[PDB]
Amino acid sequence: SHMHVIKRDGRQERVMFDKITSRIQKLCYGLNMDFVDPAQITMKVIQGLYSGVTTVELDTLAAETAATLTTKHPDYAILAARIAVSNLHKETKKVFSDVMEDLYNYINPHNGKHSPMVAKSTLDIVLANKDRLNSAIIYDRDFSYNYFGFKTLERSYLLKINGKVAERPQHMLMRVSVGIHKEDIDAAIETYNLLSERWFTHASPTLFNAGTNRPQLSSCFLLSMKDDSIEGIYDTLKQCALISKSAGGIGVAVSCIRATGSYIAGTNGNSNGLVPMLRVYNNTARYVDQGGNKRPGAFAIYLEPWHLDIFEFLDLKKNTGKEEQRARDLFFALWIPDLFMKRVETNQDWSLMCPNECPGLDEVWGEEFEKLYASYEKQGRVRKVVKAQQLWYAIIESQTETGTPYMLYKDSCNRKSNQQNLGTIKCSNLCTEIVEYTSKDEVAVCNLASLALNMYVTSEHTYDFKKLAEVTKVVVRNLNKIIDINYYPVPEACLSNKRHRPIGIGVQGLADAFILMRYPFESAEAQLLNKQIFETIYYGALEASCDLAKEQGPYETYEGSPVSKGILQYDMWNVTPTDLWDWKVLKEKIAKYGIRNSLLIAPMPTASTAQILGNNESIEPYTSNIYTRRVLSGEFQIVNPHLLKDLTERGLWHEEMKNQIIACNGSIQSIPEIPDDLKQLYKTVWEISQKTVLKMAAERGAFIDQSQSLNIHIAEPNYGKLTSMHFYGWKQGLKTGMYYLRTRP
Amino acid sequence: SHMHVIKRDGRQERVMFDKITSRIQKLCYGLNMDFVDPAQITMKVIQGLYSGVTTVELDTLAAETAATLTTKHPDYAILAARIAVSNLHKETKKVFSDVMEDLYNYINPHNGKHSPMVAKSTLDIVLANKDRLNSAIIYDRDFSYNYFGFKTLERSYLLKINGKVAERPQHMLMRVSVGIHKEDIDAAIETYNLLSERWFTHASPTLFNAGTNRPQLSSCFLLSMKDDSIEGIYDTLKQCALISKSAGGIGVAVSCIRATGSYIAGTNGNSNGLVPMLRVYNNTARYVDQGGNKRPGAFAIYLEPWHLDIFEFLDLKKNTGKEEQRARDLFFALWIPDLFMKRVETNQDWSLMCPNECPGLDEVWGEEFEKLYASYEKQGRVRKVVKAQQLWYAIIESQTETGTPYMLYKDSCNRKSNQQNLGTIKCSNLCTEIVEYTSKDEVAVCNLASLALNMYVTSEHTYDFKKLAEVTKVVVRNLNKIIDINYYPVPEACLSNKRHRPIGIGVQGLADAFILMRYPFESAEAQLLNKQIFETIYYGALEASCDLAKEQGPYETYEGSPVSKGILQYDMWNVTPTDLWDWKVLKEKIAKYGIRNSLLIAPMPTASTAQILGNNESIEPYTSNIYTRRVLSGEFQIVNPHLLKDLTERGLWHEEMKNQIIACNGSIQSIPEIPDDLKQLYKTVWEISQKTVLKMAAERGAFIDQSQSLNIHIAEPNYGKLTSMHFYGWKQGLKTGMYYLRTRP
Ligand SMILES: Nc1ncnc2c1ncn2[C@H]1C[C@H](O)[C@@H](COP(=O)(O)OP(=O)(O)OP(=O)(O)O)O1
Ligand SMILES: Nc1ncnc2c1ncn2[C@H]1C[C@H](O)[C@@H](COP(=O)(O)OP(=O)(O)OP(=O)(O)O)O1
Ligand SMILES: Nc1ncnc2c1ncn2[C@H]1C[C@H](O)[C@@H](COP(=O)(O)OP(=O)(O)OP(=O)(O)O)O1
Ligand SMILES: Nc1ncnc2c1ncn2[C@H]1C[C@H](O)[C@@H](COP(=O)(O)OP(=O)(O)OP(=O)(O)O)O1
Ligand SMILES: Nc1ccn([C@@H]2O[C@H](COP(=O)(O)OP(=O)(O)O)[C@@H](O)[C@H]2O)c(=O)n1
Ligand SMILES: Nc1ccn([C@@H]2O[C@H](COP(=O)(O)OP(=O)(O)O)[C@@H](O)[C@H]2O)c(=O)n1
Ligand SMILES: [Mg+2]
Ligand SMILES: [Mg+2]
Ligand SMILES: [Mg+2]
Ligand SMILES: [Mg+2]
Repeated sequence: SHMHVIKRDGRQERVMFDKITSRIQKLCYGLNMDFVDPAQITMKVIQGLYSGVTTVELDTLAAETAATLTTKHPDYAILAARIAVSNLHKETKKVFSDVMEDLYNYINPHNGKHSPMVAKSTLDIVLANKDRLNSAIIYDRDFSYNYFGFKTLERSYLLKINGKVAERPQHMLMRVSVGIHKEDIDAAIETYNLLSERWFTHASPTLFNAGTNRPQLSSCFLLSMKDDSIEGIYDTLKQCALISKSAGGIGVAVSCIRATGSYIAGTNGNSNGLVPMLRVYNNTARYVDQGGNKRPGAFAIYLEPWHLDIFEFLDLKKNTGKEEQRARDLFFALWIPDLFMKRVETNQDWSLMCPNECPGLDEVWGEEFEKLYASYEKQGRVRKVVKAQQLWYAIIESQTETGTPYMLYKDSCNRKSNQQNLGTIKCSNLCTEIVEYTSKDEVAVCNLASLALNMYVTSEHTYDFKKLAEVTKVVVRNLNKIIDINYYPVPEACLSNKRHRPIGIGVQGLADAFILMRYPFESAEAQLLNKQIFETIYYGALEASCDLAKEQGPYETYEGSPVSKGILQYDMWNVTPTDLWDWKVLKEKIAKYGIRNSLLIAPMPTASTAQILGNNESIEPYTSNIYTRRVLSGEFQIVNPHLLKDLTERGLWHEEMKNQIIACNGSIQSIPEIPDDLKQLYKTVWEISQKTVLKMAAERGAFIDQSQSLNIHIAEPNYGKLTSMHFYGWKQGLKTGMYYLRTRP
Repeated sequence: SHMHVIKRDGRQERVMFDKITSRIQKLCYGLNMDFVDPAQITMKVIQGLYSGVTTVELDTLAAETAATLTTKHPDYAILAARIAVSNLHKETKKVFSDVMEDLYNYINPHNGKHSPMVAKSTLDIVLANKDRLNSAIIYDRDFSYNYFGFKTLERSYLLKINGKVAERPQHMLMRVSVGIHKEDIDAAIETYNLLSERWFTHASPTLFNAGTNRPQLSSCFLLSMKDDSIEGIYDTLKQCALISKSAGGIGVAVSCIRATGSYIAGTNGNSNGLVPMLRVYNNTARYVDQGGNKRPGAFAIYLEPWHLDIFEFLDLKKNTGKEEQRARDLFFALWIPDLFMKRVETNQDWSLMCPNECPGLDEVWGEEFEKLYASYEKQGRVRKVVKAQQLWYAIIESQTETGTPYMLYKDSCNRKSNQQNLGTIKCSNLCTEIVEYTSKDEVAVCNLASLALNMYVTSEHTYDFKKLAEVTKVVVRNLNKIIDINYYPVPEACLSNKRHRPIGIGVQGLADAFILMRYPFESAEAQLLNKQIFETIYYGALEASCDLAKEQGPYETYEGSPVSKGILQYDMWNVTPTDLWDWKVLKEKIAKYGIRNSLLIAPMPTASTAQILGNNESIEPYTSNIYTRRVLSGEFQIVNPHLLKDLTERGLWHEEMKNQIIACNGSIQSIPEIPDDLKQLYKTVWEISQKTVLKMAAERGAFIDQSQSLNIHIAEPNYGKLTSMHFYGWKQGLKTGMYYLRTRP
């Protein structure tokens, strides 16, 4: 008949338009009514309406229209967040316990199987404790997310039932706290309130599988080859298949595979090298997706540069060429020793050999690698001799073209790690921050936890240090409770992760801490500031693991580590820390009790986590002050809201200032309406000299017991800033030369 | 200095040209000197000579030039064979024993490893018995190969040392007879003389690895999936990797993998189907090569047509489209039941379902499959309904475009096999002749042995039957000795191949037996003839396995088979055999002693084996009377030498008759110089109606206890001859509808 809409109860009515403005103005309380205008939003919604429309599409399109209108006044972000979050909170259930009973009592709607979303012990903990725990949840905190962080949180992370999302966000975060803190409830309420107050957040597989039926909370996996045979290659392929099933990240050390042309004693033939093998890993990276297709399964391939197939390895992730000689859905990385640095330095030659001819090489680092490599370089057992600057030119061609390979430094990582007593660290994970020991028997597993920073900044614009160590103590107790609950997908993972027991802590949003502390990025108080911050994080981490080892005893391989010898991570950098803390009593209690976890700190990139909480990616500056937004039918420009927060107060903001920053791509310094302080507080990273950031990485990574991601931003391809940049990173002592060479077009 | 050639001792001399004609005329004894001309060969050799040439290149180019001059007179084939074979027999050693000591005493020339070419027990058998066995070898038989068969035999099959071939052909065939007949010598000399007199030959992995260090003599491997999980898929991928390492042929039953969109209870997602999985098997088929790169590892993928992904499965081996939706280095095949035949027959509908929804389907054949498929077709549990002639049109589009898929008939194979007591035969091998039971526990392995035919034709033009059964007895004793010596690459292979113990016998060159018996291909004595031949082969095979079971007892699962119930293979076809033999006493001795091997006869294609011995491919007619030859710088036309043998006697051959058959592509029937008998004795297969060949396949395959290859030759794409051809093959009862749709351009 007429234009009827399908009202959410399931019924239909006539189109009465004042229900829209009746609802929006109800959801506009507490905003600037001088620019909050329900009529424009209603008008663009009615531009899209038709007959027979479910009303949840009208609320979705209402929040979408408010998100597109956010450019006119910044309160429409708060409005659009209230529209989407109110749309969800009207939909699903109020009580957490009946949601959990609905998830456990799930039935596959065409197979009849009692196929739960949560394990029965999780439901046991909930139903035994629902009275305190339903009282602990606070739904006032769900209106605190950004809109785009809420849509990113909704599209993939909330547990769905037949396509309809059936979890509020506090149901997910309380589900995580039950999923980790099993027996105890006080830790679940301190962990819940410290969690939902957005102080720290766990990693994404923890948000996937906390308390579910297959609890695989880990996110870091480091695998090396079992053998240089078909059985080793395909058994390693099997382990990468299972681990990439249970939503992990896999970095593979592929150093020990014989090269093209070496003799095969079994079938009297010659090998074809690494290129079809890594092509098999290419199709495996396409087939298995992490979890329920939530993100594609990605593999890192690490190769040391002395291997003979290095040129076809570097020409492998490209765009042109034959298709059968490209494997472009992987991530390639070079695990470079100091000798290739020295031979590129003085234009000498370089010996590409085959690890069947020269066996047992990648397990040897430093001066011993110099002696063994020189002794094989003497005997003439090598196969090819290439001038080192030619291969360096090939590396800069590959990084210039695609950004791959990554570059890590072998002797720097093997020298400055707490797992020296085990052997030689072969590889690292996909995002190049977990530097741990791998073997044929031990497959390295590490857990993650990302602390935010800008929630700690007080109103005095003086940073809070004493809170940060305290939350770090709660985090270390969380991860150390994670390691003993996790279900490892392969049997080699449990022995490594329970013998050595590592954790991982990484912060996100350093640029917001600098803006809210009101310092320039290349100032003196910034370089003092991050140094003091990671002294606080590192100190509180060591105090927390000390207080755990006082209660459960240290890990199984402690005596032999340099921490048992008193050398902490900063002395391996030979940098005495500041007088901000008391390190003597810390080293006394460590010398009397040990520590519980081997490796502690690890700055991860946190793309998706910082996408949720609105912070910037972990430590880098803003890419531009204008950042785009992916909206259906609108992909548009939103300025940095801290910059806009200062501009509305300083008066220089007007109705075309956005258009004034369109034609400069974030560069606010070219405009004549300038207080000449925003040019220091809001430096575009393209307008930031990279070597100051590298010095800041030398200080901060000098207070980190693992590596850290390092997105290199360079506007134009030039070999001097690249070559001097990598050599400068090697001279400062960094464990990671690069993670991406990013060139803006 | 001057033009010096490097004489084979390693020295150098001046170019003296009468050494060439001094040698060729020495190697021309016994030929037609009216057309044997050393001066033309010498002239074209000296066209290629230069300074500093090793003289073995001069003999190689001499045999090559004689091979190109063979068109002028057929004795230059005998000449070129004598040149190449004399070139090899001047080179390597005369004594077999010192060759074997050289192979076992091999050392890798840059690793020092005593890496043998033969096992130490083989050398023990040789050195304990070298006195009789060096006397048994006859080097007069090496001048009996064709030239192109000798070059094909030399480039890949003779065991090389550092690129230089160090085996005479009788060294290889005697190496095979030592490699099979281990303790006994009389069987090695009867097997050697019956072998090197070119009566029968083993399969190609037997020629690869007889008596070597990794004895993997088998050539047929049938694998099904362990599980519909990641562990089953990648464990099956591991087994296909090891088996394709040790030079086997792998056919995989991929029926039991869930389709696109089905729910995954582990990670709450949906599967992507079969297309990326078979893309992973595509790169695995590219990476692992069979043996020492001797032929590329190929996989067969069998799918039953009721699976939901059947359309993307059929559009998968093509040329155009996106690259990520194609897997073209595989071989695809449909395992069709009778219901798709009946629904295509009467234009009805067809139910594409998912084997997670409808479990346990491919293990059910015939009327029970009709009942179970109708019961799932009733409940509405199916997912798609497609008109059957549409999918049949897609099949004819795929076979028309590339020739894949193959077509096998499920109920026909499950009904007419001796392994009915085990369960349901899921799949078959790559070349579609081995129809055996596969399981999660039993991986099917079958050995092969190809008998030639035209060596049996006596001078009376009456075929020898009593010899053929006798050589068949020697063959069955050979293969039954092969099964107990073989080293299976996976542990599931040994249990199947020792419980059920199958063998495989296939003949090659039926067209030569018809020409040497002087009958037309579509005559009456041809259809009588092959029927009598396979009654002889089948009878002698059953008598041989009976006489083995009289001595060792039948296999472990005999009682339950229809042979124990007295029904042989011909009664499953309901065709009483001829009165050529005595079947009553055979069935009495089988009824009193059983048989040793379950399945016996299997016509394989034998591309490479018939390429060696000069026979035609197994049972098909000649593709054309003119067949080309691959020669370096000359790829030219040589007529069928039996046709030429009749033409030089009947006088109609002249110096331009080749040019008269150029413009007709083998069709000798269009020329006016015709005795009108060669038009019957030498029918081009494009000039042969296919349904007579299908009737001949109904008779011959009615006397075969497994399937047989069937190369379908049709000159133009037409749907009536295709559709009526497959339906005609289903009406005759054949186990294999097609193996290739070949269209000449
Ligand atoms: N009769 C209507 N015609 C057109 N749009 C409507 C109508 N009623 C509501 N809408 C719009 C207003 C909102 O933008 C959106 C959702 O309305 P909403 O009131 O929340 O559904 P609902 O009526 O079931 O919720 P509730 O019953 O709790 O009020 O649909
Ligand atoms: N058929 C093959 N095709 C391509 N590569 C192969 C093949 N077989 C082996 N390889 C590669 C895989 C490994 O990188 C390497 C050695 O495999 P492996 O099984 O250890 O050889 P092997 O043990 O039979 O001889 P070796 O003793 O020299 O290692 O050669
Ligand atoms: N001096 C020569 N100059 C050019 N070609 C030669 C010369 N001698 C021989 N040839 C050709 C003739 C043959 O086609 C080919 C091989 O000759 P061949 O006699 O078999 O080498 P060889 O002399 O070492 O063998 P052998 O010592 O047993 O006689 O080279
Ligand atoms: N991450 C993935 N990406 C793509 N396909 C997958 C993935 N995980 C599983 N599959 C496919 C492979 C199999 O065809 C199918 C079932 O695998 P399987 O391990 O049995 O699932 P599961 O056991 O965890 O859940 P279920 O009990 O329903 O099988 O799903
Ligand atoms: N595309 C990606 C990126 C990271 N990761 C894994 O997640 C870890 C940290 O990356 P991250 O914190 O940015 O991942 P998110 O938590 O943001 O999803 C890495 O060590 C990888 O193991 C992944 O599996 N897939
Ligand atoms: N390209 C091929 C052809 C056949 N084969 C295997 O060899 C068996 C018989 O084929 P064939 O007799 O033509 O092989 P050859 O002996 O001629 O080399 C088949 O069952 C396959 O298992 C193979 O592995 N690769
Ligand atoms: Mg309403
Ligand atoms: Mg080996
Ligand atoms: Mg000579
Ligand atoms: Mg499963």
